[PDB]
Amino acid sequence: KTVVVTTILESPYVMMKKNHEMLEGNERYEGYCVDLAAEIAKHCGFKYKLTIVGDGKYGARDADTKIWNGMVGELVYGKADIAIAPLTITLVREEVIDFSKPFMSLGISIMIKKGTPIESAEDLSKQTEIAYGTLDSGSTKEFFRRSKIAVFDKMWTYMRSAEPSVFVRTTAEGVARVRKSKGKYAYLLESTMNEYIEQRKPCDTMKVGGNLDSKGYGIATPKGSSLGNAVNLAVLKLNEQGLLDKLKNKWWYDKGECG
Amino acid sequence: KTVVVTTILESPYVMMKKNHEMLEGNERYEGYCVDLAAEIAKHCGFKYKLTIVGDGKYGARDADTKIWNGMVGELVYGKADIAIAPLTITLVREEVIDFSKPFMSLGISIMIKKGTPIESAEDLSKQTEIAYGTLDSGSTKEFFRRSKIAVFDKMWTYMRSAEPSVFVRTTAEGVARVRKSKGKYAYLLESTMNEYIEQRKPCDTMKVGGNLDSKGYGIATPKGSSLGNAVNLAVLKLNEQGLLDKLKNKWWYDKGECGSG
Repeated sequence: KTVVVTTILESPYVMMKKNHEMLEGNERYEGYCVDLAAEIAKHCGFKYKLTIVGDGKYGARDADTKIWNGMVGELVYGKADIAIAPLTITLVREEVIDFSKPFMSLGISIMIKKGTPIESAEDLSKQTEIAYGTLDSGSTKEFFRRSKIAVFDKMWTYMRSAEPSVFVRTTAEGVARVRKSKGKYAYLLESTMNEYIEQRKPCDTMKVGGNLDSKGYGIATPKGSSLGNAVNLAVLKLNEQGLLDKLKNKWWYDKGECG
Repeated sequence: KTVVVTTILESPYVMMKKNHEMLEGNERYEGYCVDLAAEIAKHCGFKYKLTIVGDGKYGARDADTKIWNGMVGELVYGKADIAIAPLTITLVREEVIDFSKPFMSLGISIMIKKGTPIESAEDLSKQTEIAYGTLDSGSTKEFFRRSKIAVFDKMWTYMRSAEPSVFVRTTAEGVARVRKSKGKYAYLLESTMNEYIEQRKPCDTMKVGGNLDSKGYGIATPKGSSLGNAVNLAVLKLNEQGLLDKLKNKWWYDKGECGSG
């Protein structure tokens, strides 16, 4: 039978093609993860159907109900067979699903509006004229909260008390705030997103400094899945063949708009 | 059970403490992977014995006999329970042992003698005064031989025919050749090693450019091992808690000899 792939609309991983209403099935979608799914399927010998996660979420477990949402929930509750998306390999997720080795690396990075005189986290930590913050939940916030590194501790002590609030409800809000704050806001977010947005019109943002931590996206399957061993080997094979890097260059740089 | 850990003497992962002759067991050794082992064991609730792999090898399958050597051989043939070492996660290895998610990221990188006017692989590819090569038989050479990327193919066309030969028998030789060629040799090698040597006296080398590929070191267990799940979760936990970054900084930079640039 056909493998049900769960994935999520997040550019440039999975995007509606311009004329998606004229198309059907897998042909509606394009992107890094669309291309990656086709290569995984080809290397594992399976037919598949791409579906967009019903609740539009990656995967978190409610602290009160213990219920998983997003793509992880679609795996553990038996709605999909594999998630092929920019889903971070994390301890809490790894406990309930199987992950391939990472297909893309990333880490926390700084996004400024071009012109802003900030080149690093240390620069941010030393000043307050340019506000800076993180998404209001999730791991980037938690990274600062728990850090024992002096620079990041200084940054957390500032962020947690800063007024007006430097936290944002969505990544989209973080990026809009950089763009609409006239050089007075910098936003801490995933390097992959930062690099992507740097290549998008209106070309007014840029990534600065090194990453502050390290993590990876993986393909996820249920524990015991008849697909999991072959999917992981296929990720390694695609990495070694230069295909993962080719796809990253294609979707971030070849299709870039900013020179 | 005492868990048998196979590992390898490679600086700064596992090194002999200077007073090692008076010490015994795990106390003989220090380094990033010694610290990592201790953290893994704590977080999995096991006792362990570090043992240095007898043949001093990481793990490859002999072309003729098809027998695995090194640490991978120790796992495959039933001699050790876990390998805690800078063992790159590769397809051929993943087929025969289990790996944790990577505890350290790395990629092919360029080492120059300070003052060499080279900032990237593209720079190397566009000139002929400065020679450059790789280890003579391993994955970095193969990366170039197999590449369809125009810059790397241009580099491979050059290297395979360069005279005198630009390939070296050992990593130590490649580093020495950088140091002793007055800026006329650059060497392509793992970024982790490149970073480490940049922190070694006489402080005459540096890493330049982005990495040319991405790979990771993993903890390995025999396939189907009952320890694998706990070990993997411990690697992710140690990552999220910042411990892996703390160990890398400690062994590369805190204990570095060349300052911060």
